Amino acid sequence: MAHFKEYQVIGRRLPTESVPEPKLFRMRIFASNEVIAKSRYWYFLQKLHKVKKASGEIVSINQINEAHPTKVKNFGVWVRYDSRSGTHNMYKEIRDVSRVAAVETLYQDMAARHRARFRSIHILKVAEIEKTADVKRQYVKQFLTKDLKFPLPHRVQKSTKTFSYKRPSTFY
Amino acid sequence: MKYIQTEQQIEVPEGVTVSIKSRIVKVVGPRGTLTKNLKHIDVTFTKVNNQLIKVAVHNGGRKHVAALRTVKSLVDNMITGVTKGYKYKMRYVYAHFPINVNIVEKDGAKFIEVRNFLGDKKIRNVPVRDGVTIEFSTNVKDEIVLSGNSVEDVSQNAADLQQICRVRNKDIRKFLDGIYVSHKGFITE
Amino acid sequence: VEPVVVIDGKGHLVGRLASVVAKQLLNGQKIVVVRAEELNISGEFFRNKLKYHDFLRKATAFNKTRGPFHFRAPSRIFYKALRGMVSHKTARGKAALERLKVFEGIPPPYDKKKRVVVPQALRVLRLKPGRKYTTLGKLSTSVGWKYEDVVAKLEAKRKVSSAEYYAKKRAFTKKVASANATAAESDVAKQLAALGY
Amino acid sequence: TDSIVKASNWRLVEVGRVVLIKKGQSAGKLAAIVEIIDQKKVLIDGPKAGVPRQAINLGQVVLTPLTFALPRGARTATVSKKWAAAAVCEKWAASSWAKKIAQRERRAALTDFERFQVMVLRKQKRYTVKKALAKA
Amino acid sequence: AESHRLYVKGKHLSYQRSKRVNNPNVSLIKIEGVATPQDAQFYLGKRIAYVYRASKEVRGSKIRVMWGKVTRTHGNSGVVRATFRNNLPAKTFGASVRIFLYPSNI
RNA sequence: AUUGUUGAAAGGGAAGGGCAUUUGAUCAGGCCAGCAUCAGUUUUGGUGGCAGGAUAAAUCCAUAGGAAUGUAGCUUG
RNA sequence: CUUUGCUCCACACAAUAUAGAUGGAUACGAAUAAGGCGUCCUUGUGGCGUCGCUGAACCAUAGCAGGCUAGCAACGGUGCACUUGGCGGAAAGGCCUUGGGUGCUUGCUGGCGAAUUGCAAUGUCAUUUUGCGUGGGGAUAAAUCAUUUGUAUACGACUUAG
Ligand SMILES: [Mg+2]
Ligand SMILES: [Mg+2]
Ligand SMILES: [Mg+2]
Repeated sequence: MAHFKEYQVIGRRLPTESVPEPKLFRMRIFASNEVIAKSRYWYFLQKLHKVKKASGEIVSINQINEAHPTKVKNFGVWVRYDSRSGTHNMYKEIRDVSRVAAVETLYQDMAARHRARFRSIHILKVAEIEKTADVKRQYVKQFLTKDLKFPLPHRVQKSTKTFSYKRPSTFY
Repeated sequence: MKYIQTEQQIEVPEGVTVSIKSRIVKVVGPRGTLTKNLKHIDVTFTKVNNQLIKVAVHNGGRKHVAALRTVKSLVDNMITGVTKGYKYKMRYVYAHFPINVNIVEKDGAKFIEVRNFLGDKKIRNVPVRDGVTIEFSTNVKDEIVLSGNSVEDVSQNAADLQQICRVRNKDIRKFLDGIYVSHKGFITE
Repeated sequence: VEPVVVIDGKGHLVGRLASVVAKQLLNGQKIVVVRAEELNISGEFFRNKLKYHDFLRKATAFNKTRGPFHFRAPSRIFYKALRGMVSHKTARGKAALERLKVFEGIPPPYDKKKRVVVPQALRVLRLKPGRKYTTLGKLSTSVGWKYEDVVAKLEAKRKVSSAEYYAKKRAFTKKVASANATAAESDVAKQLAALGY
Repeated sequence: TDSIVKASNWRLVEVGRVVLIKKGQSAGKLAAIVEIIDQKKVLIDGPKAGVPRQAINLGQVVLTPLTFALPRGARTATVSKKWAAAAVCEKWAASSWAKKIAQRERRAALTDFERFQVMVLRKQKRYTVKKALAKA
Repeated sequence: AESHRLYVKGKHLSYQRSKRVNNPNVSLIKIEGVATPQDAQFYLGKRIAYVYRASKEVRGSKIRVMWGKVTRTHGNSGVVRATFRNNLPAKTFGASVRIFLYPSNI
């Protein structure tokens, strides 16, 4: 995809004479633009309800910004995806400052570790884990210890020139 | 998963003095001195006090972190060796032909010579690594005792001796002859 | 910038160094590489030995003098890597390779000249720490190079002479840096500090 | 006698560590680390310099030797209060690192006439220095 | 002084080209000290000379010149394109050229 | 066609050809450039005014409630 | 030992033609989960201090492409030729050093010159190779064919002798 935005998309079946005010359905959709967000909205509505873009209408599309975009949060993320063989559910945890940053990481991860492309993935739910006891993954838990410090050994400074007149130091 | 920090402790006892610089460890105790190059591993040693060295890995994978406890053991064994020392005992085993072991010199070298192994006319020779000390116990029949500061030198020298007496072209379940390690331990207990 | 550049091969990766040298020569810069025996290759020794053996298998079946020729010396292994990154059958490529010299150790006249490094090819800046690597002198010896010990003897001698040179310059650099410090707190020095000097 | 292990005396990514931003639109400015996101990302904030509170890849930053006391996840006003109390700006300006950055900037700014004046002054300083090396 | 130079040093690297077709009508020049297209913008329009020597004196000299101008930047690393009144000969790949400071906009 | 001599030139497992220019030789009938102000096409910068959205979200300020990776204080060891 | 042939050096004068001068290739070694420099002392895998975060440096750099002159202050810097002693064999063919000589000095202060190349044109300052002529030194052979040998041989070649 790209750098993600999150969108509220609200749709409905078109009014009939019989049903003049159909029920409104809402989704939160992560997508890089509105055009893709609308496409995903129909993609999912058609899996759930008897409706399709032809027989329906988008009533609203609104970007949802992060409430506190410089608070560090621990997100739980539930995912469905297709392997080569089958289909699997997965819970992963991601530490970031926004839902949109968490999802970018999620998508990059699933690509790295499971070779799952965007087309193969459904984000079922994304939710801030309110309490540190409820974090279930060691790879997140280790960033939640008291007075966390750590060095960055073996620093490599990128050179502008091809030649250097002294051997470099990797100190920091 | 890369672990942010893993850490082991090395307990230095009273008599011994550990110097470490660019991962070249010198230990010095009553029984003498051992050194060990560890430049093949990225670890960080740190002195808590005179009685405690910490060794740590930062941002390490599973394989890297496995090395850390190895490093602890290798340095701990250096310390054990230069206080308590190491002493491996080996028994001779034979149905018929008495294995005949004794120390010789080939140009001021030192060599464990093994004669009559399964009645062989071949004379087997095993160098004595520097810093290992051989002695034949009197109380126990057919027992050689290797001993030294360095467990790596001691233990390898015993293996050198165990292996020279391997039996060929025979069923080794029956032909159990050999010189086997019976006891690994310390000099002072 | 310099009319000749002398690269100390030590601690550099064969391919990454080759790629930079090749480009420099094609752009008309004379280069000299020294200490080709101290050059590294990523991958454990055994792997790199196996690769060299695969290369030794290749020969013109009907007459082995028709090549390929399997040079064993460190300098010539480096030269092979380079020759492959230059269009060496053209006149432009022949000209480019005339602008290059490679040596084991640091012979005269280059023993008394500044040696640069190439950070984009340094092993210590490029390999992930923990990854295993070959040193090219060891590799060369294993596949039939005969002068590892001679180069080592000659390099030990050069480094004795070089350490004495350095000890003298380090002494003269004190006298200078001392005399520059007394020059501070003069009007001229304070004026210079205004203008960034 | 005494054991003697060395050290390796690293700058630590920690809350309160001051950093010099190297890449981007805040490049050259200082900022404190406020929280650690993961091994590569941290939340920084540079109220004094006008670095906005932000998550940043540690690759875009250089850890400095300066650190000051700061609670984890302190908001910008708190960062700003503790920064000025701790005198982080002046501690930085006293460093050889900061002075070199300044010098490089000063030399870059020189007029052609100023470059000429510099040559004339260096010739003067050289005269007296080389006279002193002759005696001693 | 020791120095008398009022030009920047460059090297003729290549003709403009794809993988397997060159275009001698445009040359590529690496200017010393220019590492980005932003910096290279300064040199656009500046006159370039390739100076070279010949055996036969013509019009009271044995030095000859091919004049060109820098036209636009090339790539991300401060190489520039240049065009000469007559195209530079291919023998000069690797040769030095002189980028003058005129026509000036300082 | 093929050959001799002379002259000129090139030649690391063919030669020859295309585009381009260097060099040499040769040759017929204004030639080659620089700056300014414009026009056509285009490329790359600087900078100004506006509109929208949760009339951005935030930061910030005020206020109510909360807890912990629990600050002060306190109590033990 | 006669076309005065050969060679080296200095100096002109021609040609030659450049894979590409245009202030300076500016010398520790080793490590990189570590080092450099300074300093102190019990000289150590020592204590203390300091540096890095690139050479964006350092050195050089003003004068008719750099003229002609007068002073001041230092006795320093630097070029050239000549000397002293030493070190360098990896491809040393270079590094260092003594001494005096002779220039120059922009460390500081003066005087005179520069125009018309006409508003730019490389606007010619480098480096090879070879010839040729002057002066000064220096040296005074071989190989091949033909003959001959048979340890050699298709022919060349090889190995012998004169
Ligand atoms: Mg059998
Ligand atoms: Mg062979
Ligand atoms: Mg226009």
